[PDB]
Amino acid sequence: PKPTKGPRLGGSSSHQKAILANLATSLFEHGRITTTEPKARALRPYAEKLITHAKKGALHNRREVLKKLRDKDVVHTLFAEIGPFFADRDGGYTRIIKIEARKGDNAPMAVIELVR
Amino acid sequence: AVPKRRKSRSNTRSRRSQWKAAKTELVGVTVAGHAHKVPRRLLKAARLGLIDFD
Amino acid sequence: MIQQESRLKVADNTGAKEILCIRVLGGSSRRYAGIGDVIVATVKDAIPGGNVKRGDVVKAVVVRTVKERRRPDGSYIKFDENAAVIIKPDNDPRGTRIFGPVGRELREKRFMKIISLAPEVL
Amino acid sequence: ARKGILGTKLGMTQVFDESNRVVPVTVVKAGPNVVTRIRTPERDGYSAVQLAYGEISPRKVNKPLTGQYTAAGVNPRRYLAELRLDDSDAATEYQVGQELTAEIFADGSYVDVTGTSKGKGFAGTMKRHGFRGQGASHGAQAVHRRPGSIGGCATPARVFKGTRMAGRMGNDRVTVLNLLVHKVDAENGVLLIKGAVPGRTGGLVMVRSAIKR
Amino acid sequence: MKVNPSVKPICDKCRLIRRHGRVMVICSDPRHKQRQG
Amino acid sequence: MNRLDFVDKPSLRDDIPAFNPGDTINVHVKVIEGAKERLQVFKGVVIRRQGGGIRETFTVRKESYGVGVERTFPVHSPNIDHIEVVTRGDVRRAKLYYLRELRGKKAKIKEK
RNA sequence: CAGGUGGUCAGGUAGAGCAUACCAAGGCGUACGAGAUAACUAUGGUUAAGGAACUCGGCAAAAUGCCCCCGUAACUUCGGG
RNA sequence: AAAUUCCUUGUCGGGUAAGUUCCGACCUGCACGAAUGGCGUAACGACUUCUCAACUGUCUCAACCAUAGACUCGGCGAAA
RNA sequence: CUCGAUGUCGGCUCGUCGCAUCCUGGGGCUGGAGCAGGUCCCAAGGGUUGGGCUGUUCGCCCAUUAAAGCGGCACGCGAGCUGGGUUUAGAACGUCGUGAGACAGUUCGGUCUCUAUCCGCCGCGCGCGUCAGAAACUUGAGGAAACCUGUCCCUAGUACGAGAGGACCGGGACGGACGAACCUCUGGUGCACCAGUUGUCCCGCCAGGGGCACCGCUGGAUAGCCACGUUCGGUCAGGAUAACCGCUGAAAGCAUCUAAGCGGGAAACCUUCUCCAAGAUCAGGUUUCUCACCCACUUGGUGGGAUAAGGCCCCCCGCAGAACACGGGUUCAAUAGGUCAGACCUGGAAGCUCAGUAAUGGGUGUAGGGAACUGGUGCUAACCGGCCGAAAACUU
Ligand SMILES: [Mg+2]
Ligand SMILES: [Mg+2]
Ligand SMILES: [Mg+2]
Ligand SMILES: [Mg+2]
Ligand SMILES: [Mg+2]
Ligand SMILES: [Mg+2]
Ligand SMILES: [Mg+2]
Ligand SMILES: [Mg+2]
Ligand SMILES: [Mg+2]
Ligand SMILES: [Mg+2]
Ligand SMILES: [Mg+2]
Ligand SMILES: [Mg+2]
Ligand SMILES: [Mg+2]
Ligand SMILES: [Mg+2]
Ligand SMILES: [Mg+2]
Ligand SMILES: [Mg+2]
Ligand SMILES: [Mg+2]
Ligand SMILES: [Mg+2]
Ligand SMILES: [Mg+2]
Ligand SMILES: [Mg+2]
Ligand SMILES: [Mg+2]
Ligand SMILES: [Mg+2]
Ligand SMILES: [Mg+2]
Ligand SMILES: [Mg+2]
Ligand SMILES: [Mg+2]
Ligand SMILES: [Mg+2]
Ligand SMILES: [Mg+2]
Ligand SMILES: [Mg+2]
Ligand SMILES: [Mg+2]
Ligand SMILES: [Mg+2]
Ligand SMILES: [Mg+2]
Ligand SMILES: [Mg+2]
Ligand SMILES: [Mg+2]
Ligand SMILES: [Mg+2]
Ligand SMILES: [Mg+2]
Ligand SMILES: [Mg+2]
Ligand SMILES: [Mg+2]
Ligand SMILES: [Mg+2]
Ligand SMILES: [Mg+2]
Ligand SMILES: [Mg+2]
Ligand SMILES: [Mg+2]
Ligand SMILES: [Mg+2]
Ligand SMILES: [Mg+2]
Ligand SMILES: [Mg+2]
Ligand SMILES: [Mg+2]
Ligand SMILES: [Mg+2]
Ligand SMILES: [Mg+2]
Ligand SMILES: [Mg+2]
Ligand SMILES: [Mg+2]
Ligand SMILES: [Mg+2]
Ligand SMILES: [Mg+2]
Ligand SMILES: [Mg+2]
Ligand SMILES: [Mg+2]
Ligand SMILES: [Mg+2]
Ligand SMILES: [Mg+2]
Ligand SMILES: [Mg+2]
Ligand SMILES: [Mg+2]
Ligand SMILES: [Mg+2]
Ligand SMILES: [Mg+2]
Ligand SMILES: [Mg+2]
Ligand SMILES: [Mg+2]
Ligand SMILES: [Mg+2]
Ligand SMILES: [Zn+2]
Repeated sequence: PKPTKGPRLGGSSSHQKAILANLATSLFEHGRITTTEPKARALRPYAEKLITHAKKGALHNRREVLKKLRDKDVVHTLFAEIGPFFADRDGGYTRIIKIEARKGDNAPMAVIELVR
Repeated sequence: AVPKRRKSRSNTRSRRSQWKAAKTELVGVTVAGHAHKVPRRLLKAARLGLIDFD
Repeated sequence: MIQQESRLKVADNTGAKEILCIRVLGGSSRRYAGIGDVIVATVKDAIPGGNVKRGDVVKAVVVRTVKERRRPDGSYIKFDENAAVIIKPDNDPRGTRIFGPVGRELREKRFMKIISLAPEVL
Repeated sequence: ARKGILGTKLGMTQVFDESNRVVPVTVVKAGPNVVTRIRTPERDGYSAVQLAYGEISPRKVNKPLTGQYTAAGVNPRRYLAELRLDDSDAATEYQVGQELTAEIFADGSYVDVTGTSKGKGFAGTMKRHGFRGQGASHGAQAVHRRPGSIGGCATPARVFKGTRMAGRMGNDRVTVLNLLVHKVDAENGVLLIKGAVPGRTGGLVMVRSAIKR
Repeated sequence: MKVNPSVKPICDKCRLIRRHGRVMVICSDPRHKQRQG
Repeated sequence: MNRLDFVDKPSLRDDIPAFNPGDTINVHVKVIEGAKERLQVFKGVVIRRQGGGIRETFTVRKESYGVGVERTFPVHSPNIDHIEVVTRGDVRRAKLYYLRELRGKKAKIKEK
C-alpha cells in the first residue's frame, strides 16, 4: 500500500517487510495481537490487503499472499476461514484499540485484531 | 562553546520552570458497575476491559 | 546544452573533426549553447593537411545536441551527438558542405546557408 | 474598476492554442462568489468588496460568522476575502449578494493570481536562499551545505538583521502577475490561466485583473 | 562648466555672479562658463 | 479518471492509431518554412509512450545520416495531421532506451 | 571499552583461494528504547547535458578489473620493460 | 636559469585558446663540478613534478533517496 | 591595549558599507560635423563573466561583456570551511661558519580541537496585555524585498559629411544573466511499484516463490521533492529633486535662473508593484455572536461556583510540520485506512494447454501485479469527554 513516510520500522525497509510479515502472521494466527501503536497502524492496511487476497481465494491469490508470508499453516488458515468469514464484508477487516503505553520506554501500545 | 558565566538564579529558574509534564486529559468511565478515571484515548480499551486499572 | 570545455564534433568539411567550446556567445555569463547558439571554439584535432589547423580559435554554431530541446509546439528534438559547424563572421559556414541532420532552430536564427546545404533539417 | 474572483487551484494541464503551440495552463475553478459586504470610505474608510467562496455545511460555521452571513442575507460560505478597490465609484456595481462568476474575466485578459505557496518546512540556506554551499571535496569538513560566514569581526560585533539563514520556507502569500487567461468556460466555472499558480492543488486563490496589463 | 574652487573672469565679458549660495562666472562664450566647487 | 478530464476532453483527438513502443511509424508533422506550411515525414521506431491523456507524449527514433535522432511529440498535438504504423514491433520493455546505444542491424526490432 | 592477545580445529555451494556471497555444525540478535519524511552532519546510493571547467593538486569519487585466445613500442644491464 | 639562478615569470623553442609550473636549449654559474663524488642510466617508487586518454557530482549546479544522529516522548544522566 | 594566547597570507562561503563610478541613468565644455570619443559635474538603484599561469594578493594572458570599478569592515569572515604559502620538529641543494649550526635563499614532507551560556541573527511557539468575553474580515503607522542589461528591425543609409562613414529622438521584435512561483511538458530522483537476472539458502520435492548479497545487480518507473523544465517579474505613470537648462526680475535706469516668485530636470529619494505589519502598549477599524445566572463574606470594579459565545486538550489525518503551530475531519462523517472503479507504472502473471529433444516459444489474455492521483462505497478508526472561557462606574 501507501509507502511509509519517514524512517521505516525497525530501521531498514527490509526489516520493515519482515516486521509486517511477522505481525500479519501473528494476527492471522491469534486473531488479536498487541504491538506498538505505529506498528499496528502500519500493519492494518498490509493485513487487510492480505485478507483481500484471501477473499478472492484463487490459487494466484494464494501465491500472492505466500509471496509475502512464509507460514503455510497461517496462509491455509487465512484462505480457509479468515477470507471466507470476511467474504461478505467490504474492507475494514481489522480494528486498532489503543491501550496503555508500556513501561521502560513509554512506547504507545495498541491491540490490533480481526473484527469478529 | 562553554558557558561564559554561570546563570543567575532568575535566569536558571525562568528556563527550568518550563520543563514540566504534559497534563493528560482524563474522563470518567463506568465498567463492571464501578467508576474510574482514564485518559480519553484509552476509553475504548477501558470499556473493552483491556485496561488494568490498578 | 553545450558549455565551455565541451567537445563538439564538427559537422562540416573544413578539416576540423572536433572543437572545444571556449565561450558561449550571446551575453555576459551565458552558460549553455543550445541548437543554433554561436560558439567560439578551439580546434582540438583536424584531418592531416586540412584547411583548418589544430589549435585554431574559430567561431562555430551548434547544429545538433544530445540534450533534448523543446520546440514551442511541445515537441522535442534529440540527437546522439553534439555537433557544430565552423562559420564565418557573417554566419555562413567556412566549409562547403554539412554532414548529418541539423536542428530546425537554425532557420529562425538566420543560418539559412547552413540549412540549405544540410543533408536534412528536422 | 479592478475585478476579482475567489477560486480553487485544480492543478495544471496543457492545451494548444490556435497557433499549434503548447500552452501550460493552471486551471482555476472560479466558483461563483457572493459579495456579503461592501467596504465604503465613509463607513469603513476604504473601498473593498468581500467575496465569499466555497460550499460549507452550515453546521460547520460558528454563530458569530453565521450572523455576519445572515446579516448579509446569504448562505454561509467557507472562504471570505476582500477585493480592494480604488477610492472612487466603489460600489456602483457590487451589491451585497450579487453572484460574480468566472466570465467576469475575458479570453486573453491578464490576471494576477494570489495564493499561499506550498510549504517547504524548515529549509536550509541553499534551498531557502540559494546559497552556493561549499565544496563536496578538497578537504571540506562537514560544511557542505552550511551557510559559511554570517558576519564580519569585532566591527560590527554582531550579525545584521535580515541575514539570510535557515528557517521555514513556503506558506507565504505570493502573487504572480500578468498571467494570460487562455480560456474561461462559462459552462462549468473554470478559467485556464497560462503558466504556474502558487499553492496546493486545492488551495484557495484570488484571481484579480492585472493592473500592469 | 569648469568646477574649481578658484573661479575668475577670463575675458572682459565674463560676468562673475553668485547664484543659489555659490559663485560662478557666466559669459557669452560657454567655454568660459565656470562654477565654484 | 482525473479531475481535469473535463478540460482534457475537447483538446483530444480521435483517429490516432493504436501503436506501441517498438513499432515503426510515419509521423507527418506540419512545418512552416516561411509561408509554405508543408508536411514533413518522420519515419522511426517508437521508443517511448509516456502516458497521461492530453499530456501523453511519445518518442520515436531513427538514424538519418549516421546520427540517431529522437523526436518527442505530444499525442493529440495538432502539429501532427496523422500517424501511420508501418510495422508492428515486438519488444518486451516499455521504453526501449537501449537502442540509443545500438547502431545498425543490432538496433533492429522484430515484426510481431 | 569498535583497540591488542601466541597456538590448534575449521564443513557445504559457487570460487584459484583460509578472498568473497549465501549457508552447516555451533553461536548470536550484546544490555537504553519508542517514534518522527526539519535544517544540518555522517555513511551509502542515483543523477540530464557537459566532463577537471574543481582544486595548491583529479583530493575524493568514477573508471579499469576475471578466465581463455590474439597481440604488444621506445629503451634495455638482454633479465626485463 | 638546476632539489643549486638573487635579478627572474631571464631569453629562445615546444606543449595550451591562454602555461610564474613543465620539457628542450642558451650560458650572463648572485652562489655547479668530480667518492660531503661528476655526468648518465634499464629496472624499481603509497616519493616530487608536468602532460594526455579514459572516467566521473571535483565542478557548471545542484536534486532526490535510505540509514546513524539531529528533533519528540519515556528512562538514566555527565562535561569543559 | 592584548605575551595566566587578540590564529598569521591566499582561497571558499556569506555578506555589509563608502563613493574617489567600471557599466547602465542625467548633464556642462570640447581642439563635439556624424559615429565615436576627451574632460568635468550629478548619480551608489541594480549589475559588475568564465578560464590559463602562479600558494599567491597582484599581475600578465585567453575568450567574452553594457561593464569586467576602487576601497573599508581585526589587509570583514578558520568556536564557518580549506591549509597551497609563511612560521616547529625530518631531509637535501647553494651559500656562510673550524664546528654545533645559520640564511625575507631554494626544495620535498609536515597541523586545523570545542555538545553555544549571554548578546546577535534566522525561524517557531507559550504567556499576558490590548477597559466585558469571543469570531470573521480588515486599515496601514512603520518596515522588508525588489530595482541589471544586450542585440536586431523600422524611423533611415535619413540628419550630418566632400566622401568614407553614419545618428539623435521615437516605436517594435528577440535575448543574456538574476529572482519568484510551479510540476503541464522535458529531465533527475525513487528503499512497501513492476519486470529481467547471478550466487546461495530456504519454503518437503516439481512448479511457483521468498531471505541475503549496496535497494545484490540490471531495465523501467506514477506520486512527492526537484532543475536541466514551465510560467511570470524586473514595467509604466506620478511627486519632490541632483548636476544642469530656464521664465519673470530687481538691488545695480542695463544685465543677471534669484534676491520675491514660477518651471523643466536622472536607474538616486518618495509614491506606485510584491510581501510583513495594531506588542502601532497611540495595542486601530467594520461587523457578527454571547450578552446569562447561583452562593457566601469584612457586601467589596469582592471572591468563588456554574456556565454562554467561543476555544483548547483528546481522536482521524494532511502536499502543514523538528516540538509546537497551521489546515481539514470527527457518524446530519467520505478525514485516514480498507474496498470497488478508473488514471498511471510495469509489460504479458499463475494455472492449464499446445509446439519443441530441450533451452524456450505460442494461446487463454492489452495479461497479472501495484504506492502516492481521481470518484464511489458507511466496512475499520475518528468513541457514551474533560478543561478553560462574559462588563462598578463616573464627566459634558
Ligand atoms: Mg518516499
Ligand atoms: Mg537487502
Ligand atoms: Mg514536507
Ligand atoms: Mg558555484
Ligand atoms: Mg556544490
Ligand atoms: Mg570533523
Ligand atoms: Mg563531508
Ligand atoms: Mg585657476
Ligand atoms: Mg537649482
Ligand atoms: Mg503508459
Ligand atoms: Mg573488547
Ligand atoms: Mg570471509
Ligand atoms: Mg530510533
Ligand atoms: Mg551526470
Ligand atoms: Mg549521462
Ligand atoms: Mg568525455
Ligand atoms: Mg584548472
Ligand atoms: Mg584532460
Ligand atoms: Mg578556478
Ligand atoms: Mg584517489
Ligand atoms: Mg571506486
Ligand atoms: Mg615505461
Ligand atoms: Mg625545475
Ligand atoms: Mg623561467
Ligand atoms: Mg629546463
Ligand atoms: Mg670530494
Ligand atoms: Mg650520489
Ligand atoms: Mg619500498
Ligand atoms: Mg534523512
Ligand atoms: Mg529525554
Ligand atoms: Mg585570559
Ligand atoms: Mg561623486
Ligand atoms: Mg560628456
Ligand atoms: Mg552598485
Ligand atoms: Mg529606488
Ligand atoms: Mg590543465
Ligand atoms: Mg567589498
Ligand atoms: Mg583578514
Ligand atoms: Mg579583503
Ligand atoms: Mg583564512
Ligand atoms: Mg572567527
Ligand atoms: Mg666549509
Ligand atoms: Mg628564517
Ligand atoms: Mg611545504
Ligand atoms: Mg555547532
Ligand atoms: Mg506604509
Ligand atoms: Mg516597532
Ligand atoms: Mg523557489
Ligand atoms: Mg504529475
Ligand atoms: Mg519526467
Ligand atoms: Mg513487491
Ligand atoms: Mg524449482
Ligand atoms: Mg538466511
Ligand atoms: Mg514525476
Ligand atoms: Mg520616474
Ligand atoms: Mg495584509
Ligand atoms: Mg484588534
Ligand atoms: Mg485542529
Ligand atoms: Mg485500484
Ligand atoms: Mg511438449
Ligand atoms: Mg505466453
Ligand atoms: Mg506456456
Ligand atoms: Zn568670457
